[PDB]
Amino acid sequence: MVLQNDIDLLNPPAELEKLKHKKKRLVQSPNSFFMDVKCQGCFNITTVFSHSQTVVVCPGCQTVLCQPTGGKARLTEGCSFRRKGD
Amino acid sequence: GRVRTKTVKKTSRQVIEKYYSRMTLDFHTNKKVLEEVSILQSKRLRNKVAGFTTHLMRRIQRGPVRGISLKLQEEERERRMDFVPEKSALEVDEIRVDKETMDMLAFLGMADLPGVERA
Amino acid sequence: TFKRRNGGRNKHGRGHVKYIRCSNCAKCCPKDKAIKRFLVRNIVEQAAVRDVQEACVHDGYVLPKLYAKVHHCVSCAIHAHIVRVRSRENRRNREPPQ
Amino acid sequence: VRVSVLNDALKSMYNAEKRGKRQVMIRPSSKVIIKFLIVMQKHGYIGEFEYVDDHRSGKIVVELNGRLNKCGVISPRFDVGVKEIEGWTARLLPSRQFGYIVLTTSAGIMDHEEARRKNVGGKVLGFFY
Amino acid sequence: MQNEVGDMVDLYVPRKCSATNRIITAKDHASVQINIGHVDENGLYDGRFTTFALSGFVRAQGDADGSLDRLWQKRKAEIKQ
Amino acid sequence: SQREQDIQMMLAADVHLGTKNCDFQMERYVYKRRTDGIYIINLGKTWEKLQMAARVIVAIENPQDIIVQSARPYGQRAVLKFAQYTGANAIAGRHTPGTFTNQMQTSFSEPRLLILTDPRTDHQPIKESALGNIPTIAFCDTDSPMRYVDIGIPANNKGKQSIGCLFWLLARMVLQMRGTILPGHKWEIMVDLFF
RNA sequence: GGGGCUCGAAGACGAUCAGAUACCGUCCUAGUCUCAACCAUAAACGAUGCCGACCAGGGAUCGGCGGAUGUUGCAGGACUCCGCCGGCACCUUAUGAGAAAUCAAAGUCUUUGGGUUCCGGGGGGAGUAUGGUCGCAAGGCUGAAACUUAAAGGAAUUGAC
Ligand SMILES: [K+]
Ligand SMILES: [Mg+2]
Ligand SMILES: [Mg+2]
Ligand SMILES: [Mg+2]
Ligand SMILES: [Mg+2]
Ligand SMILES: [Mg+2]
Ligand SMILES: [Mg+2]
Repeated sequence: MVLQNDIDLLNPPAELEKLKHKKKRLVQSPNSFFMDVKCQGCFNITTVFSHSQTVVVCPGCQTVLCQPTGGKARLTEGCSFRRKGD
Repeated sequence: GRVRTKTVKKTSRQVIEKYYSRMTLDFHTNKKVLEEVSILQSKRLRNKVAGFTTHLMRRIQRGPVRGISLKLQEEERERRMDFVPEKSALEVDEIRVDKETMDMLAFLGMADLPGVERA
Repeated sequence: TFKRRNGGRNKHGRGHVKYIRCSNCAKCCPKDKAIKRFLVRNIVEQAAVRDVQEACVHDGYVLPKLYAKVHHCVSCAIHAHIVRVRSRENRRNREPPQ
Repeated sequence: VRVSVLNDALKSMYNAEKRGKRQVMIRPSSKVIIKFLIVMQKHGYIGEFEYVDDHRSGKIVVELNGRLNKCGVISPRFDVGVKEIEGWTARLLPSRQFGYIVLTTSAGIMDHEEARRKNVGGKVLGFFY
Repeated sequence: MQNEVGDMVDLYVPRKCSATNRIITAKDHASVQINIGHVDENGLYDGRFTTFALSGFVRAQGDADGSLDRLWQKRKAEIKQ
Repeated sequence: SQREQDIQMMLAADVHLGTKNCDFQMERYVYKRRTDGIYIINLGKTWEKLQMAARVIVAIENPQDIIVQSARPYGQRAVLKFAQYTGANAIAGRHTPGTFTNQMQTSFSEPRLLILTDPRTDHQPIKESALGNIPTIAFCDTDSPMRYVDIGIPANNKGKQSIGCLFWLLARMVLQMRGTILPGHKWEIMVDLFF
């Protein structure tokens, strides 16, 4: 790792930017995503933010899904998580 | 005191370096050899040199020292070239490979080397 | 001429630190600057432990320890040989002895 | 605060050049920075450089060829006529044989020799040699 | 450099480092020059070599090894290996 | 020979092991780190790095001014040979300061190339070669400065097998390049390994 | 105004000393604590104004976050490993700077220009005189001149002590 003389700033390695700060990447990108949380029962289509801040509910039993924390929302053990993307 | 001047130390080292063949353990033999193999003016300087040479023969009869050379083990060469076994110490089979080295051999190297092991 | 990088004390990121009093002269010295030692010793020493062993009523009595954290000002510490004056290059050596 | 992005760009480029780097990154980019780099490249003091669109201000990645000794801005942007160029040449440049002063004239951003050719004046952006 | 006649006027033309392009001064005693020999298809040294020069600055930096390795990888492509 | 044989041999000789850490150099040579913190330095790059070193050292046809140095008392045996297999000279153990700068010293000998067992151990010859335009080749490990060494082979210098096997492999390919070793096999069964 | 343990300017006494209104002992007043008001100074120091960019490496640590990990008389908490941001520092080394000590900023400075505030011009007289102004006062802020002087001073070096 002599210095950037060996790497190319234009085409940097695709995994080293998976670890840098989002602002400090070559092009700024969010670190979050949106996920459609599926409860144990029906009504499995609700969409929630990864770094959510509001305690979302469900139409059935209000089925508390996530708790807001300092980072990613604390999903419950009973709620299944899969992610939706662009 | 009884410590030896650099001159007598040096001359003792040289006479042992070039005349280790015949010189013996007794002090009087050492001095009677010194008187003709080298020119020393003071008789008591010669006695000091002979006694010092005797002391270094006592030192060397147990093992080599850091002072003298020539015939460079003590008197005979060929000490370590004879340490050549009929088989090389380096084995080629099941040669000391771990998980990360297995991942390496999955990289540019060949994962089917003869010495690959699951350790 | 600045003899030491830290100024002889151990203050960074703060402005005030309460003092203590030297155990020999009772001189007010900042807590971080004072030479602090922790000495732990038997109440009775080797010449005494032998004579107190048999004098003890029961053999199961372990001899009690004593622990004391003492603080010294620079003058008292130097005069009592707690810390000596070191050479210029050895001054930076913060490694404790042994 | 960032009061002159041109100074930051030139200073980062010069610092990277002194350290023997082959590429340098400039952030944020701007049109005047691009024009200054274009002049420097045309005269043959740098090489390739590419602008990266980050949708906010853009970055520049510049390829160095080791030919640039010094490059730096002049602040504030003093106004120079055609008759004063010589004087500034005697101040910012090593010798009359080479070196360049960049002027932002109303005909665009150019060097001082081109300004004398077109007989136009303006403000002084920086210099490089 | 060049006179109006078109002749040399300086005593000599210096070497410049093959990594950082900065020139090598006559009193630069950390500046070195390496000849890397080439081989044939069997692996026989043929008597010809590629020459590189490194200035004292790049050596003292500690990037001499990386720069020389990169230079060799780049240069061997034209002349095969 | 074929790279596979040399790679498997240095695998046997444990030349791929690193240390608990590395400097900001040699990440071009490491492969990753084990969970214990050791490094697994990629022998593949080491192979053609020492191959290019061999290309370098058979280029001057006057092997007299090539001193191999070894300050550590563990690789002295390897440096003892590689000086009569080739024409290189070799100073083992102690390197008196002034042998590259003091022209009145009895041991004054200015080379055209230096070979060093480890840049950390004998740094004094490195610093002295910096004052004479002496190109330098060393077998750097992780935690070894790149300060003046010009060609650095990423190997181990703390192992009985690593040193010795590595030196023999270098000398073997150097003799191969010189042409003395026409396509054949080893006639120098491991002797340099420590007694 | 209250409180007033301990310690202790002033004061007294003992001791030492050629002398001791000092250092050492003892008893102590204002003070040390608190409430309501004044003062506006410190070696108030990192003797290093604030904002911004770049330029070597390393490990430790504090706060938050992301990932992996396999133990806890118990998802989470404690511990281990990797990474990001922010902070107090530390170690090695100049290819940098500097009169040097030394400094990773005190670097990117005759190849001199990112923005901005304050502030110095040989040593004394002197932070003095006077005027102005704030304060109950002690004092604070602003602040000269005549005259005198060839050195004063900083860092490092060798001796001597
Ligand atoms: K202290
Ligand atoms: Mg002093
Ligand atoms: Mg703070
Ligand atoms: Mg304070
Ligand atoms: Mg003040
Ligand atoms: Mg943490
Ligand atoms: Mg004055």
